[PDB]
Order: sequence, then C-alpha cells, then structure tokens
Amino acid sequence: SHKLVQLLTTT
Amino acid sequence: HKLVQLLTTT
Amino acid sequence: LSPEQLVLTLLEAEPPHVLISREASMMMSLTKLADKELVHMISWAKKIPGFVELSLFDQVRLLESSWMEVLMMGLMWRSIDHPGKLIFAPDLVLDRDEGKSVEGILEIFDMLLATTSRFRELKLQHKEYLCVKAMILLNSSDSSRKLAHLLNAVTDALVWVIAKSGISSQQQSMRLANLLMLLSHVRHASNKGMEHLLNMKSKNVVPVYDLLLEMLNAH
Amino acid sequence: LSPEQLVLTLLEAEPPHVLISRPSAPFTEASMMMSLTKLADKELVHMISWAKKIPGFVELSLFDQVRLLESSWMEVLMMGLMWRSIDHPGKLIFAPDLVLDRDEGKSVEGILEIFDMLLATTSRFRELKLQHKEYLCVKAMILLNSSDSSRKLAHLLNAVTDALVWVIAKSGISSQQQSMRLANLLMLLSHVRHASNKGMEHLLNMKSKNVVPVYDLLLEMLNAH
Ligand SMILES: N#C[C@@H](Cc1ccc(O)cc1)c1ccc(O)cc1Cl
Ligand SMILES: N#C[C@@H](Cc1ccc(O)cc1)c1ccc(O)cc1Cl
Repeated sequence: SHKLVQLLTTT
Repeated sequence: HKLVQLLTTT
Repeated sequence: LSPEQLVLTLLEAEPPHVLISREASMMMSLTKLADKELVHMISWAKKIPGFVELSLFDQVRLLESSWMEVLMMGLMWRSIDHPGKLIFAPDLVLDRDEGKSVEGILEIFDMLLATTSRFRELKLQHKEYLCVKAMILLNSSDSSRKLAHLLNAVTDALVWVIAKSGISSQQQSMRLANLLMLLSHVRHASNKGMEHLLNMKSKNVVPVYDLLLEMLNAH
Repeated sequence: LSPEQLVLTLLEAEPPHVLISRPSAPFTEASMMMSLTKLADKELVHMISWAKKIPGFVELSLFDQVRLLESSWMEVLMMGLMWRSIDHPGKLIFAPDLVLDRDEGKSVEGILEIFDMLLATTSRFRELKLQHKEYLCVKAMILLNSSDSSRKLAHLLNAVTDALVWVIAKSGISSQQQSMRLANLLMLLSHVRHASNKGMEHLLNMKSKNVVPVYDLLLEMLNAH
C-alpha cells in the first residue's frame, strides 16, 4: 500500500 | 564494576 | 518570505485537534491516534513553503524518518501546561500509572514527561514550538540544495522568534542552544517508541493500521 | 571559571592518540571487528579519564557520572573520529595507522551504512569549517547532554554552552551569524546521535553472532544500551 504518496500527491 | 572503579579507584 | 511570515505560514499549517472517539485498549487507542495524526501530518508538511517543491523521494524520506519525533513533539506542546499529564488527545489523557499497564511503555512515558518538563522550565513559546517541530522534519536523515535552503530559513525563523522575546544577545544564544540540545532527547524518545512499536507489530497484538503500518515498515 | 579558562581546560584534557596497527593481511570480518573493538576499548579507558578532567564532572553523583558515560560513549567516540577525519576527506582516521576508506567497510555486513553517516556528518563539519575550540565544546556538550547532582549538571552544561558561544563570538561574525552557526553546529547533534544508535545496534548484533571479542569495559558499556 502507498497511502503516503497518495496523500502527498492529492488534497 | 570496571566503569565505577576507573571513575573512583583511578 | 520574512521570518515573521514563514512563522505565520507554519501557524497556518497547524493540524487540527484529533480525538480517538472512544491494557489492549490503551495501546489500541495510541495506534488509532497515531494513524489519524499521520494523515494530518502529511497535509501539515505539504503546507511548509517549499516542501512540495522537493523531490517526491525527499518528501517521502523526510516524513518516513521524522514522523514519530513529530508526533512526540506535538504531544509535549499539548502536555506543556499539564505536568504528570501526557495529553495524547482530549479523550486520551495518560499518567505514568496507566503507562505501567503495558511492558516497555513506562520508560517511554518517563522520557516524554522528563523532556516535556524541560520545555516547561524553558517556557517554550508557541512560535518556538512551530519552528522546532518543522526543524525536526527538515533535519531528519539539487533537491538536496532546496532542503538545505528550507532548513536554513526555519533556523532563521527560530532565531527571529527568540530575538523578539527582547532578552539579551547572550541570553538569545543560550536560549537557542537550550531548545536545540533538547532535539536529541526527542530523537532518543522517538528511537525507543519505534523499537516498542516494531516489537508490538511483530507479535500482532495491536492493529498496526494502514498508513501507520506503511510508516513503521519504512524503518 | 571564565569561558576561555573552560576551553583551555578542555584543550589540556584532550585524550592522547591511541595507536592500533592495521592487520598485515587485507581485512576480514574478524580482523576488522577485532581492530575497531580493540580501539573502542582503549579509547573508553581514556574517555573516563577525559570526563574526570571536565570542571565539575567529578562533583556530580557517581550514579550520574555512570549514566552520562553509558549514555554518550559511542556518540563521543564518533565525534572524535569525525574530528580526526576532517583534514582527510573520503577517509575515516580511526587511528594514525588505522585509516579506512568507505571501501573497506565491505569486509563486515552492515558497517558500510555506518561509515557513510560518519563520512556524511564529517562532511557537514568540514563544510561548516568546525574549529578546534568549537569541537572541544561540542564533544563536552555531547557527554553533558546525554540524559543536588541535577542542579549541578544543568549548570555544567550551560558553562560549556557559554564557552562555545564565546568561541563563536571570538570569530567577529555579526550576532545574527553567531546564532545561525550555533544552530547549524547543534542541529548536527541529532545526526551524530543517529550514527551512535545504528553503531550500537550493529555492535550488539555482531556480539550475538560470536564475532565480538572478550573486552571487560566495552562489553560493560554496550550492556548499558
Ligand atoms: N507514546 C507513544 C505512542 C506513539 C505516539 C506518540 C505521540 C503521539 O502524539 C501519538 C502516538 C506509542 C508508543 C509505543 C507503541 O508501541 C505505540 C505507540 Cl502508538
Ligand atoms: N565505526 C565504528 C566502530 C565504533 C568506533 C567509533 C569511533 C571510534 O573512535 C572508535 C570506535 C564500530 C561500529 C560498529 C560496530 O559493530 C562496532 C564498532 Cl567498534
């Protein structure tokens, strides 16, 4: 899972 | 032991 | 950006008050809190001028490094006025008596309470808190030059904050040294809590929630 | 007493250079671990003697002198290495005849990681142009900051901090530049401290593997972790 990058790249 | 001795006996 | 405006930038980045909305249950409540706070920590970092101008590898690495020290720095500021209290959340206040209920915690609660007391004694200001929390993120192990410039501007902001207290030149330097020497104490606590959490995950005794699991695994 | 006098005291207090010969053979797991632990053990002895020569150190509780030294020893070893290694880029000057390239790290599982941090931190010290009198004050601050004896420790830590501030001001840079320099030096404390933790875990692991030797003092100081 990649939720750090998901949240880093969106709002 | 050795730390305490070096701190106090030396 | 004037150091004043950087600090307002940081003021404006502050994450909201988080609530856990109600032994095993203490630990379950700390992990569940850690997961919610990590969500808000990500938005917080994104709002530090220039953080989003760093490489995504840099952004990922600085948050993976620093997250527990940033959770703990926040805990100490929320705990600063409440000696004997670790103010995890409004619906989660713990003393070291509760700390006792789970092997390895009391040691951690003690380090956090000691360090907190050190900041209470120094009367840590809010604006000092904001600068040092950011410093913890930026100072954790081209984009290399952008990060040096970002860390150097938050360092600059903390020296200004201190300049504004009005104390003597000598006393500012001594105040700056005393706040910064406390960072290796936060990093000490951080290392201990992460060790305890890795051990807790390894045994599968608490739910190591999604964003939290990813963040622990990085270490 | 005065900051200058504290610095002059610390200067005199510097331990002597410990001499270790490189193994005749190219390095093995065993010969590299044997060389670095022999050196650590001999340096720990001189450390305790150096600590006793810090004004007010011996006025502390015996049990605080033990806790500070158990807490900071690896960090203090590592700051000494980085200062020995600062006039010799790429190299780690563990001893006059025990100079190691990041390369020879190869010879022990995981010690290449450690050598990198050590070279990276050393680099930042070289970029900051860390001075001798600064190094003296910073090494002292690492021992005193590694946390009525508690009232006396606080006062001793502020005296070395006062000394560093005095050294930096002797440079004549603006006040704002003194603050920045003091900040940049100190923010490295956490980096040294990181290198110490990884280094201690590593040593604890190598001891588990049967690789470590029998050294009373070093084993003693590692068991307080
Ligand atoms: N103490 C503690 C927490 C981490 C933490 C620190 C600051 C916060 O604001 C929120 C949480 C902990 C310690 C051991 C452990 O196994 C798990 C957890 Cl979550
Ligand atoms: N690097 C290194 C050494 C420690 C050291 C550092 C500075 C000195 O002046 C002397 C020794 C080490 C690293 C890992 C390990 O498992 C064992 C050892 Cl001895």
